[PDB]
Amino acid sequence: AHFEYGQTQKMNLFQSVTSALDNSLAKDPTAVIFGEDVAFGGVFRCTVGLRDKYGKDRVFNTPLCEQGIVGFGIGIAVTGATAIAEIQFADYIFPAFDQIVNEAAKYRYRSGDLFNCGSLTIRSPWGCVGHGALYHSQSPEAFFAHCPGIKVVIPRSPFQAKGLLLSCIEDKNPCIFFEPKILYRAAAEEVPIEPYNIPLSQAEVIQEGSDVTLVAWGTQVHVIREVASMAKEKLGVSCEVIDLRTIIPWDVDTICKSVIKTGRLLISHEAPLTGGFASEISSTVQEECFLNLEAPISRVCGYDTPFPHIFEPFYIPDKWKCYDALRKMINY
Amino acid sequence: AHFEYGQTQKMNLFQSVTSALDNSLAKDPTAVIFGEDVAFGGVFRCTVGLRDKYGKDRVFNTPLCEQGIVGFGIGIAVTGATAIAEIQFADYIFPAFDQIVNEAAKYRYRSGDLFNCGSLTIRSPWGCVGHGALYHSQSPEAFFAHCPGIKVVIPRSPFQAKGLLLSCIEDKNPCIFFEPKILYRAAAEEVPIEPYNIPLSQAEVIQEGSDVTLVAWGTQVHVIREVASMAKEKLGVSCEVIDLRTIIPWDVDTICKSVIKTGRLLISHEAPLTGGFASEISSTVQEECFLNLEAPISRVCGYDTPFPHIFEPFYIPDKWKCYDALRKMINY
Amino acid sequence: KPQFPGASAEFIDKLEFIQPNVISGIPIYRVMDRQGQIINPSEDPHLPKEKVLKLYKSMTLLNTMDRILYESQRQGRISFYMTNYGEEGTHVGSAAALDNTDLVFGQFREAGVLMYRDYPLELFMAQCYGNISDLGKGRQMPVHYGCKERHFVTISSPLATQIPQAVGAAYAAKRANANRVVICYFGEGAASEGDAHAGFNFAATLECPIIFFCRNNGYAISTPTSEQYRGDGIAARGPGYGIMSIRVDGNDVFAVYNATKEARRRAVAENQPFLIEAMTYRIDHPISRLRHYLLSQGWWDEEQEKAWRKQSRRKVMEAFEQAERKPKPNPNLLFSDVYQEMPAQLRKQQESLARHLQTYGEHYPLDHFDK
Amino acid sequence: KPQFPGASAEFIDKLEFIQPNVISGIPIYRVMDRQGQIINPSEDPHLPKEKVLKLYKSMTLLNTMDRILYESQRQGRISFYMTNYGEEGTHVGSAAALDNTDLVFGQFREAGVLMYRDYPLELFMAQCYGNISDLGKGRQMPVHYGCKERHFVTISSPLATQIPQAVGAAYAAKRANANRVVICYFGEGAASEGDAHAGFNFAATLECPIIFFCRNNGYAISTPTSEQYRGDGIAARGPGYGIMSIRVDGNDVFAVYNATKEARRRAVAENQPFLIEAMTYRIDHPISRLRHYLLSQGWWDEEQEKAWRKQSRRKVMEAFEQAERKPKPNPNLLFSDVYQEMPAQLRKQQESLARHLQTYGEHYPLDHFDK
Ligand SMILES: Cc1ncc(Cn2c(C)c(CCOP(=O)(O)OP(=O)(O)O)sc2=O)c(N)n1
Ligand SMILES: Cc1ncc(Cn2c(C)c(CCOP(=O)(O)OP(=O)(O)O)sc2=O)c(N)n1
Ligand SMILES: [K+]
Ligand SMILES: [K+]
Ligand SMILES: [K+]
Ligand SMILES: [K+]
Ligand SMILES: [Mn+2]
Ligand SMILES: [Mn+2]
Repeated sequence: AHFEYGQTQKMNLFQSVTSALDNSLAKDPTAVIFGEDVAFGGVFRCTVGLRDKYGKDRVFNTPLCEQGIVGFGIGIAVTGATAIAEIQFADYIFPAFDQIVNEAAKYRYRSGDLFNCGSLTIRSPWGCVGHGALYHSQSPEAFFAHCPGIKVVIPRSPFQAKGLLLSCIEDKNPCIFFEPKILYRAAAEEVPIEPYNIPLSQAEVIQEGSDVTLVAWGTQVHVIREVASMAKEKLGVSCEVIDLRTIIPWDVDTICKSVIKTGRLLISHEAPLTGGFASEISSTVQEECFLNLEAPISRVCGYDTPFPHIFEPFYIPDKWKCYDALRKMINY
Repeated sequence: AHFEYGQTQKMNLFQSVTSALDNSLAKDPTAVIFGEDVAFGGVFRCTVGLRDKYGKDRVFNTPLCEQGIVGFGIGIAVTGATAIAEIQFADYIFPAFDQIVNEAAKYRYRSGDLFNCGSLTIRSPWGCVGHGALYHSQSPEAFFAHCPGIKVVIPRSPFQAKGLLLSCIEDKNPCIFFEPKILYRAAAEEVPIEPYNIPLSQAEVIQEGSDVTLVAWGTQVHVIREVASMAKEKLGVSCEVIDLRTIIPWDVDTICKSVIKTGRLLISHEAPLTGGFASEISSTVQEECFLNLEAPISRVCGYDTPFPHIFEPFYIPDKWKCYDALRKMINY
Repeated sequence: KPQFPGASAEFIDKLEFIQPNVISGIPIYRVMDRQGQIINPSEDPHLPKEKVLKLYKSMTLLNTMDRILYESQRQGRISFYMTNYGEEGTHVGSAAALDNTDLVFGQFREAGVLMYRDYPLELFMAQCYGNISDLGKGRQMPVHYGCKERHFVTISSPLATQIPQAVGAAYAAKRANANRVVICYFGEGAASEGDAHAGFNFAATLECPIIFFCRNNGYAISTPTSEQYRGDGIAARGPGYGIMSIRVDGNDVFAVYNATKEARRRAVAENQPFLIEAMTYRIDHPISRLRHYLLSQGWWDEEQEKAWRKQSRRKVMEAFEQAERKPKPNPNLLFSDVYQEMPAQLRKQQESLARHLQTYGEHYPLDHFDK
Repeated sequence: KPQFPGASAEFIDKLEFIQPNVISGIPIYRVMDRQGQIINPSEDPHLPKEKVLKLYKSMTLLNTMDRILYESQRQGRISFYMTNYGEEGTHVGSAAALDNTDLVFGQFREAGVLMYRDYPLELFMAQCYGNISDLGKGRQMPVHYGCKERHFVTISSPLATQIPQAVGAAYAAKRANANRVVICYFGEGAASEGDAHAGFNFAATLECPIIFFCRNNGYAISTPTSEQYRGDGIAARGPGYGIMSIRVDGNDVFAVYNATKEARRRAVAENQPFLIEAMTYRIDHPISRLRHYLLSQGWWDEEQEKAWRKQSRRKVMEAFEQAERKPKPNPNLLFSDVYQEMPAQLRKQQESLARHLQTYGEHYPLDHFDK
């Protein structure tokens, strides 16, 4: 491997997603869940038990057609009902790109708020998994970040996944929620059994620090947490570790406040460097924090290739790649 | 309105595209052109006369189905034949996004170079047109910039369009060529009648200057040319004006060389700010040119909204928006 | 004897390919001939006089509006326009068979549904001019109409996208009970899009109360149907998805009404989709044919025709003149409704435009924009 | 009498919806029964003994390979695997009816086409292990096979994408003359994708020499066909696009061969597409049925069966062992072939990895990678 709310239970990240979906269908009689293979529980177990508990009209399989899954979900949402669509791997969200970018994101604007699909959420497994190669590993968030009118949210853990997914489901805008698949059955943590929300468009500073700011999302948050530890032990460097959580609209203020304090920024993500979301954060921080920058903002990202099978260990922006970049930046 | 090679003839930009396509089908017996409504000459006249000259098997209409147009063109190209597909507006390229991103871009890599679709070019009208609103105005290049394995090329004039389109057609990689539609029948210029090429992944410095670098592509190049003139007359500021031409792979070296000289950079594009390609240029120049930067790199872009009908005059990054940003940067 | 889950069929011991029947396709249902005469009395819907005069007046008012707005577009007074010629009967006839609250999705040939639903001429005009009265806030191209009150979902330019969406709205209607249908209109060119195959299959497998209404006029822009498909039009595709299907004469308002009435009745009772393909001409016209019927019954004459032609021109010209002299909406409206709530970074862009206009406003057409 | 460009049909004066016939669907063509007996002598292809033994040996060698690689996957020796159980006859039978140079597109159930085309066991293994012998350079998930020599286009994971691509390759073949077909395989689940509607319609309107070969085994992952479609399987969709169509018993190698032979002959002569839907089981098996036929003719017996089972296991195990002990390719190969030519900025990333490994290489599994 490269990496206050009432009663809780240990849950891994697949279980936390089920818990959020269960809490949703319990409290919102309009809500339905659909997509390929969700009825028997899904290919990553995220919908286990829900059709037996809520009914076949509420948790059901569609034909194998992703542009149809999203257009159908938009249609449900136009009527005001909560529509929770699944796309089986984020790599297969592209057939639905026109329905997401040209239709869902623009629905409310283009109608003058006469119609909307705010009650749509699209959830999909995301990110590398050790051996997924080109079409089981992708992290498409930067493709969606350039589309005003959708929100894109990615959690780092089971507690975070359930509170951010419930926020997506209840938010009155169409949301894509990317579930890091390599964490589905990784370590459990305590997760409240009843519903709770974590705000969208809010980053989280998970460790305070004074020398450098590190920003990541998804599984890569754990990588940068470990880089922080390596930096403290080997270099005596204090790192502020931030999980961005929402890709758009993103929390510009929390990131800029951190960088005004530290004077340094390193952004990391599994997605390719060119056009990746680190470019937006970098260019923005450079505009707002220019006079504070002690060194150039560093992006440690996947290379600009498709995501390889046998070469995955050499492709990912692992802790050594991030640490080496950090070391050079500290020495700039 | 907001804005050496043998014998030449005056051509506007639609005529230059026809000339390139004619030169292609004359010299390459494998080449075909297809898409919606191309047989009668196309909705912007770019294929007039070509079916009568080259034959119905070579210039022909497809059904109304963009994911089919691109998949069909990939298939032609797998056999080695030149396939020149049209997508009628760039706004309607999204149904083909999966075929472009998951298939065309990855074709060669994923097969070990056993198969490829290098002989595919997808051409499509692009950019604002005064009244196109949400679906006749889009500039999708940043969505494609995050996809390794395709090239994305945008000309600023008729001379540039013909030499860059012939380069796309002959390049051994799948290319998207975005034709700025508001220039189709704007001013003519002299264009060589016989074929010639302009290199891909090469920017052009069209006016030298010493105080600030301005970078744009498409029609926006003319806007920044006018900003340069305004800056010289009103501020005594010398601007270096650069047309990027190829969005990916982009000419990092020419842009960085300019900014090492000037110490200032302003990037402009019609596409929305967030996730737009100016973020990639900005973050890269900031990494390579950090010690030379006199002021923060400025991005003057469309707002983060869908592209409006009646508000277009207030939405576009026009010469006054670019000039005002430039003025603040010069005074930073 | 075969035991395959994927299909129910017998064995056959001889190789025989199945041939499409395209020369003798699905026949075209017609109620009245070109002279406005009822052909088969058992099929006459016997609609009452006031309803049939409403069908005729909605079609002709739509036609009057098209003439004026098409000229307005030729002059650059509005930027774009799509007419309804040849489609007045498919739209008024089908709209008349719906309940007022049945939800409609469509594209660019559906303004007659709004006109039957008494959409004000002021609001059609407001959208085309993008003026302050437009509830779409001037954001879309002309003829991208929508009305929440009249259950007509806002038009978008990308073709066929509304097809799977209509199916989702019909699934949600089924769950809500309350006995509503969704109708979804599209042309034969749009039916070639992937999203039509998505909508058609989902409606059948998920058992949705939806009418798919395809208008086939033989052309999509410059493309004749010989280059669009090779089967027997669109109706012949319905049965392959398990969808009950019919083809009708789109120049016959009563054939369209009857097929839509019966499709609505069965879709809502049975929770199954119906496909109607109405054949039309790209422009023996629906208005002329209904006028002949009216005459027969003694329900119209040349004097009434003259007075209505005059009155309709007056009503459209009044709306036209008012629409041209209204201001456009406040430029601040380009920033709202991107999300339900304006993100702070989007508010910052709005503030940036406001500062910009304070300094450079002389260079912007500020004078016909509100506040 | 109707004069509409979009369809050729008569009028009808009574409202009648067209009902899909799904209970009595398109019949299933069969040549031999479950006992391997020829049912209708006029349909017997009378393939010669050496060819029929090749069909049997290709299926069974494929089955032997599946058993071993499926176990390898259960142990984590390879990361992923898809078997061919139930699909050995659809693939070997159809491959046998093709010319060696006809181009094949497919998905995850087509390894039997490669096996009939004498693809070396070493190369199937090399791709699954991503070792130095893999011509795909170890870049894709296991079972994403491809072979330019044997005209088998590299597999990609996204379903149905290969369908419109196969149609483009067939259009290009038509233009090139030289009398080649393209075949395109996909499952019944993949046929629900928008790209299948695209491929099916383009092949008909552009008159392409292509065979669409749909395998229908009643399931796509967990989804039974009752949730996948409601028409009469996939074969019944062909005629709606103007495509000649047939349904065959996928457990009958001779029915599959006959239908593919005849589709190939007519597609290449007529430049028109053919659709074959072969019904199979998600796993009366194709191998058992052909073994009974062999016995009847006196072309096989229990001793030959024993010796071949032994020999095939030996050949697969030899290839397996060799594949596991080969190194993986040089990590530099993750950067080539993204474009034909490596862009300088991509070379910079390659140089960055090389510097990285010089300093931190102890942390990378460098020891089973080439150079
Ligand atoms: C996805 C997409 N592609 C292309 C277009 C361009 N387009 C096209 C190609 C039209 C022809 C539609 O033909 P139809 O048969 O669906 O309808 P009509 O005959 O009534 O125009 S209308 C139009 O705007 C579009 N709007 N959307
Ligand atoms: C675009 C897309 N969506 C979903 C998947 C996931 N998937 C799915 C949903 C499969 C079932 C395919 O069913 P089929 O009927 O086409 O074929 P088989 O029955 O032979 O598996 S195989 C598979 O990888 C995919 N590969 N591509
Ligand atoms: K939502
Ligand atoms: K090319
Ligand atoms: K639409
Ligand atoms: K595929
Ligand atoms: Mn049409
Ligand atoms: Mn299947």
